[PDB]
Amino acid sequence: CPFGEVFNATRFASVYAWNRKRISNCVADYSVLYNSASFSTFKCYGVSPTKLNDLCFTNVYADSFVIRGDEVRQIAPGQTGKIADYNYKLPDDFTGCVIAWNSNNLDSKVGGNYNYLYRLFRKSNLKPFERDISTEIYQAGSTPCNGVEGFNCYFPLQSYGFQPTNGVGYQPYRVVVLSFELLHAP
Amino acid sequence: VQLQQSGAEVKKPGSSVKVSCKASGGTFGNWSISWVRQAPGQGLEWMGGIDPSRGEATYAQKFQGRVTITTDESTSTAYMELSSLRSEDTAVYYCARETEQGGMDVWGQGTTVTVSSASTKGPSVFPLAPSSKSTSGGTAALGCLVKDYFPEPVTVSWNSGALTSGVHTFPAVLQSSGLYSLSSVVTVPSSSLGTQTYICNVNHKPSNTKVDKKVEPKS
Amino acid sequence: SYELTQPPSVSVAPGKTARITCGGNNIGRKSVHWYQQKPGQAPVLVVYDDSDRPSGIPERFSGSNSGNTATLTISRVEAGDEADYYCQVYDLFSDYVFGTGTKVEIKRTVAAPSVFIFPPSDEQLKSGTASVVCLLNNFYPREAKVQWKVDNALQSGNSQESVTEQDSKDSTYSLSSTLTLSKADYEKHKVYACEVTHQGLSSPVTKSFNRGEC
Repeated sequence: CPFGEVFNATRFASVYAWNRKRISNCVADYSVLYNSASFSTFKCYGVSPTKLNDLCFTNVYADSFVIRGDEVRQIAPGQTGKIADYNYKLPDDFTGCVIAWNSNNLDSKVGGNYNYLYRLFRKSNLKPFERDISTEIYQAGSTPCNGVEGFNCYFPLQSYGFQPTNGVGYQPYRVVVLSFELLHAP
Repeated sequence: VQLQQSGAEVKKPGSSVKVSCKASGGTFGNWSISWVRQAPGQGLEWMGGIDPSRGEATYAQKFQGRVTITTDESTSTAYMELSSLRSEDTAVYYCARETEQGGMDVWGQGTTVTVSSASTKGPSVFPLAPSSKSTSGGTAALGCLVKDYFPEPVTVSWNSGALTSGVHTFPAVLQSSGLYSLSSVVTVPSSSLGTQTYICNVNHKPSNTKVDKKVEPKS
Repeated sequence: SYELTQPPSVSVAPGKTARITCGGNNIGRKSVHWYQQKPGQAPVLVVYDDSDRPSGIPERFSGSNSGNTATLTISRVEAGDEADYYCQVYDLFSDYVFGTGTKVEIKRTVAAPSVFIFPPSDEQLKSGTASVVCLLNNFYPREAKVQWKVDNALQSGNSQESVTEQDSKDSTYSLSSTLTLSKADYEKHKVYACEVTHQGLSSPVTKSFNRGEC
């Protein structure tokens, strides 16, 4: 219900270190948002989507981050891939909405924008809504690394190459996930 | 900036084909590459693409698992390999440059891939002789039937290019035998039929078959 | 989005304005592209990013995109515009999607075909097969029915048809139908006939020959 500078924010987080905003109870209207041509996608799960809000809910969480265009499809219940496995995981029973839009004009630079990162290697998948910003060296072989990076001992985060002349599938997209909490104590 | 594709290919069911796309802009630069195909009489179908400087390719859902797309850095050349070929992979295959806004910009010239168990065969050329019981308007029709060749491209001219006005050369049909067939016809003044010579020049480059067939009234 | 729907064809008189629509849920959120394609050629981009024209594309091509429909508008249509047109988007879940394609034809007054039937050649019969060809020359519109009869027996399933592109001078079509049969069957029958139905023929025209009687 102050969805203003969630979407407006000049500044968005890497997906591995995704941001979170807590939004409790006030006046929240989905009549313009849902139909805006300014978003490339906006899809709701567990909600009556094109029947919009007659929901009520106790808290709403807004998670925001940047990924590559062809990875937006991983921000959905039951998906797999580096992003859904190692970076941002939605639960199967997810209840909420996924909003994304092309941010090539903000987030890609002529030399490449190496500020946005994602986790490439992880010992196991994340549980739903977990956020892992650890940077232990990834042991890819059977020999321990002891914090060196040589061969089979990899820094776990990789940078996107965001480069403005690439096709739209390789371009950066800003994502906002709205989770509708509810629980049993309103 | 411009895109040169490799030449036509004929493949048997089950085999594989590797098609190349060489950029004339010298180097691939900072732009993405898509591969698109189009079966005879059908629409355009994205198969996949790659960022040549990123080295990881992505593929349409169908095709996933039997298409491989790669790029040759030093030669400025992209490749699309399709395996376990089947008849319905008969198509023209295009490479194209992806645009910044979500489209495709520069297209290669296309590479025809025919998938069939048939063997290379030149056509035989039969006359479609002008009717003797013929026709008012003063107009007669004659032509040539270019029957059962493989594979596809046949060209046909009349009188070595001197006759073009009334000419209709029909698109080929594929017969259930697996061989193609085409006709070419022309309307002419029925006055001219005993004096003017009409010759259809047929070229089937895949079999090195050229035929000049005189078409005249029958006995 | 995911699927893009186009009418199979639009038919427009010369100098009038052709409108080719392209439907897709929320297509207004996507960046629509339009391609022109002529036979044997690669697609040519004619409108990009909903409404922009590449250098060298005529003024007469315009695009729009709003809500659930995108549209290519071709003003003052001329024969050079006869082609297939494809709309296209990038969808985040389906990747690059093309519409099914719209054929633009130039509208014209009704013209009945001239019909010609060709017997098999003596040369071809030697090899064991007989092809009988029926030619429908320079007609409009494209829809036409060709029915083959052999000693009054309707032939069903043993012919193949082929049609030319619309002619760029007179806006007509031409069509050939080839009837295949074995030499043994050919030479068991006498009367070979091609019956043509077309708007602009008040009743069907039949061309026929008798085998051996020329």
